[PDB]
Amino acid sequence: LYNILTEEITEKNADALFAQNFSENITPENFASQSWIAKYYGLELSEVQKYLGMLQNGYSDSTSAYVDNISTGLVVNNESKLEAYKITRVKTDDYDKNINYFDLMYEGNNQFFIRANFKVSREFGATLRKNAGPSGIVGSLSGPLIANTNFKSNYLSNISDSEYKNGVKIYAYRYTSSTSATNQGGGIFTFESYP
Amino acid sequence: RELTRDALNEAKMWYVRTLELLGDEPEDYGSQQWAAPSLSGAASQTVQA
Repeated sequence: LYNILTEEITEKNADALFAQNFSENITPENFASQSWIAKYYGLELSEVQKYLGMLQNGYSDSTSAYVDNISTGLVVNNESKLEAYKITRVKTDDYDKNINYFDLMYEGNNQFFIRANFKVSREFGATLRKNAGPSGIVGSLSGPLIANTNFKSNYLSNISDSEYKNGVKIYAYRYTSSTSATNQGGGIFTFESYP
Repeated sequence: RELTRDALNEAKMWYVRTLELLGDEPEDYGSQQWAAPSLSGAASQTVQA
C-alpha cells in the first residue's frame, strides 16, 4: 500500500499504472461516472463531492477551470477526448483566479487566453511581455467581443504555447479608463490539461 | 419479536424478499448543479407564465 501511495503518476506510465491499479473491465470511461465511483468504492455522493467540485454530466459547458482537485469533462474542438484541465497560479493577491478571470485555456481553435466565464472581461486587459515586463498594450481588448466559440478579444496573440506550458503571463496592467496603464498583478502560472 | 433463531432466519428471508421487490433506490442529482437564484428570479411572473 505504501508503494502504491508513493509512486509518481505521469503520462509516461499513466496507462501502465492504470492497468496495474485496475482490472481490464475498469476503464476511464467507466470511471467517468460519479455513481460508478460511488458504487465501486462504497462511498457516498456528497463524500466524493468533497473531492470533486462538479463534473459536467449533461451540465453547462461553462469551462470553469478552478482549484486543485477539479477534474472537468468537456467537449473540446481539437481533441476527441474529455480533458481535465487544472490551473494554479499566483500573481499579486490572487489564489485561484480572483479579479474576474485572468487565466489561460486550451479549449479554443488555437492557443490563447482563457474564457472562464463566457461574459467578456469588462477590465481592459493588456498582455505585455513576460512576468513584470513592460512592453506596451500588445493585446488590447477591443472589437470583436464575440462568443459561442473560444475566441480572441481583439488578437490576444501574446498568449502562445510558451505561456501555455507553465507560463508566466498572468501579469497584466489595470486600466480604469481605456488607456490609463498601471501595474496591478504579476506572478507565476501553471496550466495542465490531461486525460 | 420473539428473538428465536428460526424466527430471525425467517425475518432475514422476509427482509431479503422486501429488498428484492424494492430494488435499488436512487439519490440526489439535481442538487449537484442547481443554481442559487435571487428572490426576484424566483418570483419572476414572466418566467412563471
